[PDB]
Amino acid sequence: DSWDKDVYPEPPSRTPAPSPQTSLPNPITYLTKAYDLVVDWPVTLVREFIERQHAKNRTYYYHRQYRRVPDITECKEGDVLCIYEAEMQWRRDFKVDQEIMNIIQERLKACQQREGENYQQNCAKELEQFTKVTKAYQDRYLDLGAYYSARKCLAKQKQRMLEERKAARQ
Amino acid sequence: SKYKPAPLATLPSTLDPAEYDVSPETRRAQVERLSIRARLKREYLLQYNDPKRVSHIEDPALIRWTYARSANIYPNFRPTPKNSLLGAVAGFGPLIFWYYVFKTDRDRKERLIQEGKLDRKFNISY
Amino acid sequence: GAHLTRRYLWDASVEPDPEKIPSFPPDLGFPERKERVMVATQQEMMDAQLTLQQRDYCAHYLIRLLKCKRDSFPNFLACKHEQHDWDYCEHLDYVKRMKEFERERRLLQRKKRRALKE
Amino acid sequence: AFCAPPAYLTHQQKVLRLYKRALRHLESWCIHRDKYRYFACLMRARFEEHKNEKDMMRATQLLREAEEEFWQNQHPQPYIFPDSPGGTSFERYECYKVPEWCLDYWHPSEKAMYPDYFSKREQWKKLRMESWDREVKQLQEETSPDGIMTEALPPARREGDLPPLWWHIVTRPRERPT
Amino acid sequence: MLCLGALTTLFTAICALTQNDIKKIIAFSTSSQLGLMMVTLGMNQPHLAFLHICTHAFFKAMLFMCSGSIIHSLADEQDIRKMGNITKIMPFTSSCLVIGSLALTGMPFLTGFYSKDLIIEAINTCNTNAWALLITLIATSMTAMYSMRIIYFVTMTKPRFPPLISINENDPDLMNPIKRLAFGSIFAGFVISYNIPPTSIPVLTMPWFLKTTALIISVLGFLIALELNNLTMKLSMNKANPYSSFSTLLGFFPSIIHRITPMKSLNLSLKTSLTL
Amino acid sequence: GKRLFVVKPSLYY
Amino acid sequence: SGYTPDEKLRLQQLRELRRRWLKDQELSPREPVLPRSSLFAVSHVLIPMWFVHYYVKYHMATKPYTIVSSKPRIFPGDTILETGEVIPPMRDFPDQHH
Amino acid sequence: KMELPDYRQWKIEGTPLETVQKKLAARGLRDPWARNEAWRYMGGFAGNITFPSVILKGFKWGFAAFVVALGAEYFLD
Amino acid sequence: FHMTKDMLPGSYPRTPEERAAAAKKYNMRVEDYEPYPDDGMGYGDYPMLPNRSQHERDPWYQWDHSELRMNWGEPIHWDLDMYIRNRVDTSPTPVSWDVMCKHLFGFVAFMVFMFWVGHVFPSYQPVGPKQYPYNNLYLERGGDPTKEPEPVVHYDI
Amino acid sequence: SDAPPLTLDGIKDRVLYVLKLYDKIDPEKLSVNSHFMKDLGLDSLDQVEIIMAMEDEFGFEIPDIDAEKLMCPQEIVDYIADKKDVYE
Amino acid sequence: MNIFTTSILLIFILLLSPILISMSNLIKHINFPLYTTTSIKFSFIISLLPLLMFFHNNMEYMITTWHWVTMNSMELKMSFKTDFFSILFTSVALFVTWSIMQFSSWYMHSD
Amino acid sequence: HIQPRYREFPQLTRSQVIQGEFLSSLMWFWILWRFWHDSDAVLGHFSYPDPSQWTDEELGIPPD
Repeated sequence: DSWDKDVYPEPPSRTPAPSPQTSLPNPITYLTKAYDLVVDWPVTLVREFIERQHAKNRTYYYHRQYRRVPDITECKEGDVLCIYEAEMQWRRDFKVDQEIMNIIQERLKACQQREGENYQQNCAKELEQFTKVTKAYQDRYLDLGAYYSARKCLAKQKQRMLEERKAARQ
Repeated sequence: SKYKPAPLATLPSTLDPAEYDVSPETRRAQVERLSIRARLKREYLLQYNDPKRVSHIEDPALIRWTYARSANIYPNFRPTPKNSLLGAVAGFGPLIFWYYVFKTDRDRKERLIQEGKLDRKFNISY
Repeated sequence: GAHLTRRYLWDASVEPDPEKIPSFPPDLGFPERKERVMVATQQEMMDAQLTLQQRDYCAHYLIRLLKCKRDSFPNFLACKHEQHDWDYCEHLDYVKRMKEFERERRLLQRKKRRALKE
Repeated sequence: AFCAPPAYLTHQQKVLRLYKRALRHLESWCIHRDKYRYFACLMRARFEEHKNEKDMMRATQLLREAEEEFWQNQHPQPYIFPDSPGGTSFERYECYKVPEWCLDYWHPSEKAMYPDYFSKREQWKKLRMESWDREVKQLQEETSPDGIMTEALPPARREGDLPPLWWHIVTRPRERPT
Repeated sequence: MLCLGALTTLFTAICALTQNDIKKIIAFSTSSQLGLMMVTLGMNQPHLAFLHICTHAFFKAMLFMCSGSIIHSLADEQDIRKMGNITKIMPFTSSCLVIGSLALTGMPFLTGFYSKDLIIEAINTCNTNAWALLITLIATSMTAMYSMRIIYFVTMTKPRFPPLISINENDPDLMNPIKRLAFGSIFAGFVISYNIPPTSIPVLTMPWFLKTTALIISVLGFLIALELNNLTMKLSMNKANPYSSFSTLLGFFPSIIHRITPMKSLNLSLKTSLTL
Repeated sequence: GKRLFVVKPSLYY
Repeated sequence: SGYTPDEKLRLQQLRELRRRWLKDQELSPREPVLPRSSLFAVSHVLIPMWFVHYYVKYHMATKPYTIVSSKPRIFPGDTILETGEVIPPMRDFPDQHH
Repeated sequence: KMELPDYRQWKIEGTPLETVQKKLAARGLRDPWARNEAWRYMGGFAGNITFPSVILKGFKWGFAAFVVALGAEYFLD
Repeated sequence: FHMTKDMLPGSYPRTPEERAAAAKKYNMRVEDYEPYPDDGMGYGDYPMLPNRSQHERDPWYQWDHSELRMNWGEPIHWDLDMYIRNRVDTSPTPVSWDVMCKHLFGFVAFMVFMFWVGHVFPSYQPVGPKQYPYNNLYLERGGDPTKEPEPVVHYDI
Repeated sequence: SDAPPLTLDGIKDRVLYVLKLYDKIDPEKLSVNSHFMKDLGLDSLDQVEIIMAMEDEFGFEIPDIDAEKLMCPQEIVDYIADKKDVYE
Repeated sequence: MNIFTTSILLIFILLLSPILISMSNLIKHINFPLYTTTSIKFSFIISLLPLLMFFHNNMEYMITTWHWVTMNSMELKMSFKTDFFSILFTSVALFVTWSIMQFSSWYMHSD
Repeated sequence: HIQPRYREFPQLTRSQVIQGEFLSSLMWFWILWRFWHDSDAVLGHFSYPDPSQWTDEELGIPPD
């Protein structure tokens, strides 16, 4: 379980206790007990052996955080070095935002499947987060072309800010 | 209570009037066609079960059909006003029609987006 | 049904249009009218995971039937009484809907008599 | 399927073909056997009462109007035999009728799997190779100088040789090579 | 969806009425039942449609296996005009064929009872349409009629097959799967419908002529088709009618469409796109 | 008995 | 007009050749010259079940949303075996005729 | 090998083919292939089959099993 | 191969000796040979065969091209691709084409008209609408818990 | 399993069986080399009906030109043998 | 959520096994129709297990089992919605296919 | 195995007859048993009311 509930929330399961009002045996319970004893125990033993071997030959890998280079806004046009660094960090942030959108979509699908018949009521916050992140994504990356760039994103943001400022005049 | 044929579902040989009003000229023509068919059949059968044959049979009729369908059409094409009109309409009418279809649709979509009456509900990746 | 023949052949002014039922105030012929009770509450309907089509006024009988089925999952031929209770509640609800239909039809008849008198 | 059609069908042939087709469509209409026998006897009676005319134009007009009646009231879905054109299982085993010259392309291992059969096959190939020249000579000697030549073929005239062009129909695949 | 399903179930039942190949009869029957499922989807009852999916799967699998055994025993003879006395010469196959036909028509307390009759009750008690309802009931009657046609012309009358009998039975690979699917077609609808959790709640308050209408029209179709088959036993030639020709030529849809659409498309494709 | 030689293509290659 | 003796004799000779060829199609007796209860259930169910269960437990439950189930349909009057949250039953049920 | 029954056993009396022969002799006609079609109505296939005889197949034993099951149910409770 | 230009297709025959040479090339008779009428597109001396699909050939007769139902050396139709047995059929039908088209169109139009009639005269049951509690399931169908909806009341009857 | 193969003797016996059940001819006079018109006294309609009966007996269709070529039970038997590939 | 998932994936694996045996060059030494029929009937039993489980508790699983591609906030991934419809139709189709497979073993003889 | 018959009735084996009779008997037994137990093939079990016999007082209409 590398994943954490902070980024992939899951409500605690509330399963009811059995109430076997009938006298018949339960083939589901018998098959689950036999399935555990026959399949789950050897698989658990194999995985424990594998994990013991991994703990013997344990190694590590890291994350490689990048630091913020100067952006496209604060250096002169025609300077290909600053433009290159700003373009690379913008493409990096673009890919990160793609995966943020993927995380929100996974969260929404998990909410819908977990709630089932009550998805129209108790998935309100998941749908609200999905709508807000969709609106922000549409504000920053939507109309950019197949040659999307930091310069094009900046031009779109400046046009949107100009329209909002003009609307705020009246 | 009569069968009316067409280019599809044609007239039977049991219903055409030419089968019953026969002439000796038509009988002689039928005998000659049988003779042509028999000569071609004999040539094909000799070439077919010749034991020394090591290859297939070339079928000059099929070769003629392929050549007439492929490499003869432009040597035997003559420009007429009828085929000029046909070529112009068949090469331009669909293009102009789909031009106006896509142009009107995209102009309406662009106008709706600019006036804000069209909303992209969850269209993030286009 | 003879209601369809009477609507499409005799007249449609006195026979009701099923979309606009009721077209009369519910407190017209009744000096006092009781609120329809709802035994099952929203929380337990949500917990029982009833579909929104079946969260009607027989949801408590439906919940009891589903609880019976879950308890005696083997021997599925054992919740006949709960099934009959749920079906009888649905029959009573359908009878209430027929009563609403006939009430609206006779209210239209009374409106026709009033308009003839005036 | 085994006899090639002539240049034209005679009047007797056309009448017989119409008679057979009418009986088949009559059976397809009246499925039941006794009813079919009754109406087939009626049809035979009609053909017998128009049988003797001694007027070719009257006979041809009778045939023409009989074909008109047949096309007017034929069965839209007549009975077709299996292994007959238009019926089920017509060309069903054509995918299994292998044309027998692939045994030349068989590997020596596969030929070694069936030694006696391939010895007999080699004997057949030798017989064909020896007979081909006399087949061609007989076909050239057949008296067809010009004009009327039919699709029929002659038999082996002299003693010891084979009918011309025999191989493609003697060594044809079996009708069910399964 | 309701209109399309009603149209296709009526049209395919009409086509199945005057057909001779057993596979063709059961194919048009399958199309009629698929149209019935489309009608059920036209109402807001998808779960009844899925129940009829499972039920019809059992039915048509068993019917087609019975027909395949008939065909194999009669040496690839596929049309009903060359078979009879199947109830006497092939009792196992005939019995399973009758089981499948009754279950398809909707004989009560079989697998077809628990889907088709609930569908009929829903289509009678729904506020959807009138003509779709009417031709759905007519199509159910025609379903009974073509099942009767199969039963009569195959398992009844006198033998019409070629004389040399080569009917082989007592093959376990033939008898056992037909037995298993016969058990399915008898009991599986009951078992499934009593194990299914209650969704898409039904209405059960209806007059008697809306409750027993499916059984009534199935019995009526059986009686009408039996009377027509005895009329075929009668020794007289009828005059061919355009309704019968329309039914046996599949409404002329294959002939007309499959001759006019490929011809126009291929001729246009060549004579403009390539050579012009 | 009565086994017949079924003719098949060269599947060896 | 049946068979003229021409094609009659041809058919007879072709028939003799066809009978000989079909007779030669027969196989020789030496041709072709070639060069427990539950073991299938052990081999083809248990081992794939082991592999599949390993992949399910240690490569899907280790991932966040690979296996998601719906709610287990809690009813009024049972015990939840997670926190001790037994829920109260419904109200007095005024209609008890059927 | 296959053995052929005596063709002389194929008569047409007591048959729909006999009725057909009578109706054909009413108009002065004869049916020659009647004895060829006669085997389809002979002793193996002579019994007429009815729609109740097809549908009610096994109904006797099904009803007997139903009666036994009802008796067992009454004996149990 | 050995295919030369005097037996390949050529231009339109304008003289009787050209027509005789074309018929001899295509293995036809002189009176049977009939080229296309010079109606534009490049049909040369290629014959106009009688425009019938391969389904109408005699199926009992064995052909050199048995799938094509055509003998060796016979002139190929221009639209053989259309007229093979995998494609467009022109075989005679028991019912004429015009009455088949009229029956199909009349059936479809009648069904469409009756569907419209049944739409304008729907079939239903003498019942009122279905009643659902809690403001017609406002929160369960989706609504703001902050906003209070208009209370719809289902009175008893 | 199914479909027992048919031999020359079986074909001859079945053809003779159908012709003996024709009831138009053969008062213990039929042989295997008896011509339908030369020494059986039939005509073309009778020969067509005989071919129809043989087709219904053997379950397959004889094409019309070969059928009108057939005129004797011996060559009917030979035609069935050639079509069915008998004496393998 | 382990036995249910392994039963669904075991249905798929037991269906895929005769395909690999077909492309594994041991068909000529086994009775392939009988082996495939046994495979289908064992798949039917393994499919009967989640049928009983769904008849008990109605859990409606959303298995994934694989991730194929991630393309600009569109995660194209394998996923199985083990639903009422999926479970019941899987069981019915497996039973029918077992019957059809045995019937085909009888019917396509000498093919 | 079963011997072919030329024009007589085929020799039926006992096994197919017994199996067919058993299947038909089981079908009819199940039909009779279910019809005896739950007779919802006819009329349901709810006795469909007639609205014309409902009283004006219980339907709540005002008179004149």
